[PDB]
Amino acid sequence: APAGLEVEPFPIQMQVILVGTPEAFEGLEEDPAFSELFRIRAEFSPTLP
Amino acid sequence: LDPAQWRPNLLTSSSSGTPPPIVYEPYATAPRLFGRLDYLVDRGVWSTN
Repeated sequence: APAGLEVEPFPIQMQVILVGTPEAFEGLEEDPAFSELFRIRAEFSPTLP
Repeated sequence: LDPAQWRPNLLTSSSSGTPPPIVYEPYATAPRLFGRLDYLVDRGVWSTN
């Protein structure tokens, strides 16, 4: 497009809940921003008693 | 002589002194650092000013 629309960004009220295998987050946890932005880590135990 | 190519462009007004104009640009791509250059299209003729 020749002339675009300067869309002013909007406030965020959502909560993000990433879901992935431990090694998927192992490639994301090495980023220091990921630690500060996602504080709650929900562990699914691979086995139940 | 079109009065569109020969008018000053209002970039930013003075911040009335204190506080100093502080701009934080976390996403520092060239369009957001140096600004954009849009084009108006009239009868399919790409023009810029």
